[PDB]
Parts: sequence; C-alpha cells; structure tokens
Amino acid sequence: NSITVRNATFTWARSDPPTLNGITFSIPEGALVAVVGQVGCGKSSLLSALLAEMDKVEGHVAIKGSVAYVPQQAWIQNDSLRENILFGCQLEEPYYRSVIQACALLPDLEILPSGDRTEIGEKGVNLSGGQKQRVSLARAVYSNADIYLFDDPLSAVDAHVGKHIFENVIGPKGMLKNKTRILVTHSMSYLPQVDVIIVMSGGKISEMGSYQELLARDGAFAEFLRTYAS
Ligand SMILES: Nc1ncnc2c1ncn2[C@@H]1O[C@H](COP(=O)(O)OP(=O)(O)OP(=O)(O)O)[C@@H](O)[C@H]1O
Ligand SMILES: [Mg+2]
Repeated sequence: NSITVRNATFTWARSDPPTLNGITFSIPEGALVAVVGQVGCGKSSLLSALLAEMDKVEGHVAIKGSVAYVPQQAWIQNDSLRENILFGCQLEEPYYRSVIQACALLPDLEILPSGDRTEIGEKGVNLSGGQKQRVSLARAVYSNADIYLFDDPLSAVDAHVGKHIFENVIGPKGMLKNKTRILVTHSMSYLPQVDVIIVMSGGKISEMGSYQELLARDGAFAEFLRTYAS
C-alpha cells in the first residue's frame, strides 16, 4: 500500500469540531481511486490531510513516496508558461513534449505569442479557466511523483478535452498508469473506470468498493449518483 490511514481525525481549527473524523482506508500502490460525495463533505480536506496540510488530532498516516497535487482551483505563477510547468525542475525531452501533448496544451501554445516562453499571470497573457487547468495538470505531471492527488481535475475543461486528459493522464492507458492516483470528482463520467470508489459524507467515509459493487448496494454511492453527481 502506498497510502495507509488508520482511524485518523484532522482539523483546520482546534477551536471547533474536526473536519475529518475516524478516517480509515488503504490504497494499493498503483491503484486509481475516486473520492466522491455531496458538496462540502470533505473531499478537498481529505487531500489536504494527505499533504500534511491539516492538523492530525489522532490516528496513523503512512505515505510511501513523493506526492503531486492538482488543486481544485488552478493557479498561475508570474512567470513563463514553461516555468509554470517546470516549477524548479530542468526541462528534459522528450518527457516535456509528452506532458505538453498529454495535457492538451498544443492548441493553447499555438495561439501564444512566444509559445511556452509566453509570460502568463500578472501583467502577462490572460489565460482562460480551461487553459489554467491544463497548465496546473502539466505542473503536477511534469514532477513525475509516485502519488497523484487530483482535486476534481476535469471540472474546468470541456468534455472533449476532459476525455483527452482522462485517457492520456489519469486512466489505465495514460502516462501515469503505474502511479497511485486519487481522483476527487463531482462527475459520474469516469467512475466505472476507476479501481475503487470512496464515498464521503459529513467528513467521514460512508462506504468503499468498485463502481459495480457500490451501485448494487443501493446505498450512499447510489444516492450520490441520483442526487449529487453533476
Ligand atoms: N484550505 C482550507 N483552509 C481552511 N479550511 C478549509 C480548506 N479547505 C477546506 N476547508 C474546510 O473544510 C470543510 C469541508 O470542506 P471541503 O472543501 O473539504 O469539502 P469538499 O467536499 O471538497 O467541497 P466541494 O464539493 O465544494 O469541493 C469546510 O468547512 C471548508 O471550509
Ligand atoms: Mg472540494
């Protein structure tokens, strides 16, 4: 297991009840695992907890290897698009080329005045929400971590681009097919294709299993599909 969490409780503020309570799960190395649940149920917080960005009140957390993150709202550094991807790393080919292609960046680069050397962020070219998201994906993919935490990574891109990113970056035929990948998503579109789904409610885990297992149970996952998925 690349991730092992045992009866773990995490807080953003000791003055109030913890946001995440009694979290217990293990993720096999190389698994693709979705995390779903009603808006506000604690999905982003779960990723923050794994990044050691919350305060662990109690419990056990063991994470094997490096961790990359694609946050829920993409952000841009004041620098070239290239440096927004490299983010401290040296540029290496053909890996860089593969990341550009996989993250659907070619159509964006093609209309930029200096391609990837274009200054983006403050006082530079004004990227769209979809463009920022593709840059954010590329930043994480380029770092070539062992574990990927994706916070609703297809929300800001259109359906066609989303399909490209799932196929080339996230899924079993993508370039990260050997990595552990945790996929928070509000969408049902790719849930049949993940290995395991973790359903959350109220800062706790309600149930875990495959798409087919959870669907048949007609419990929390079935309710997510009927009422919350969008
Ligand atoms: N970076 C942060 N700093 C402080 N509090 C946070 C942070 N991120 C989330 N929270 C808090 O955690 C609680 C659960 O919200 P969280 O954002 O984890 O839910 P979510 O399931 O990701 O919601 P959504 O479906 O809207 O993305 C909320 O009180 C929220 O304000
Ligand atoms: Mg969230």
